[PDB]
Parts: sequence; C-alpha cells; structure tokens
Amino acid sequence: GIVEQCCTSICSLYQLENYCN
Amino acid sequence: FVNQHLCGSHLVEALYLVCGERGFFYTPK
Repeated sequence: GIVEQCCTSICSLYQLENYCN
Repeated sequence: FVNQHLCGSHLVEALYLVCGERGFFYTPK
C-alpha cells in the first residue's frame, strides 16, 4: 500500500494521486 | 517534495498538497 510505496520506498506524484478522492 | 521517502505526517502533508480540494484517503494498514 501507500506506506510500502512512499515511506519504505521512494514516493512519486503518480502514486500519490492514486490516493486522491 | 514528492520524490523522496515520505512517512507519517510527511506523507499526509504530501497527500494534502497534491490532492487539493479533492481530498484523499490515508490507509497505512
């Protein structure tokens, strides 16, 4: 999930926007 | 600010800034 993708690994705008409503 | 390791309040902040008026969901589990 987001923690794996953005905290443990390096985040990206593409991935962050998958969590916008 | 997006292209780095973002944890906890830092991650929530990034979601807030990117998503704007849409809002977002933060599901760490």
